[PDB]
Amino acid sequence: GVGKTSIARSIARALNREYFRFSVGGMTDVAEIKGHRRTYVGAMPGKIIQCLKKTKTENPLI
Amino acid sequence: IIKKELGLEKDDKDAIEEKFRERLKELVVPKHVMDVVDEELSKLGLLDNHSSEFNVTRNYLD
Ligand SMILES: Nc1ncnc2c1ncn2[C@@H]1O[C@H](COP(=O)(O)OP(=O)(O)O)[C@@H](O)[C@H]1O
Repeated sequence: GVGKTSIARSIARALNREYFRFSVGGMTDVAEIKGHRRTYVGAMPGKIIQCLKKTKTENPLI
Repeated sequence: IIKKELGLEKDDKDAIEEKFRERLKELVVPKHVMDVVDEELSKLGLLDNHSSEFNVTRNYLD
């Protein structure tokens, strides 16, 4: 509750690049970044892909 | 093809999902456990039906 997320949001605002945050707390399966091999039914890409998709830019603030 | 039109009914099985939803429907369920169960069911759907983690998730949900 110190504003680090707010600090990052302000930095993104100042830098003219999109903002995005990721939660890596206690995570164990790298799949959330690596998604899955996309041949198994229901496979989804990693959160970075979603961040790029929504941010609509290749130079957002991650 | 006749079945595909109606025979399949275009309805997902969701046997475990529907069973648990109806099981908890009568109960006055808190919202925290409500969202926890929703997330657990989403994870169960994301996993396969022939893996140990699937059985562990099913046991925890039971
Ligand atoms: N120096 C500051 N000036 C103004 N607001 C601040 C400051 N530091 C923190 N905040 C407040 O903190 C909130 C966001 O905190 P957050 O980034 O969630 O903390 P943490 O990074 O510890 O989780 C914002 O709504 C912001 O108003």
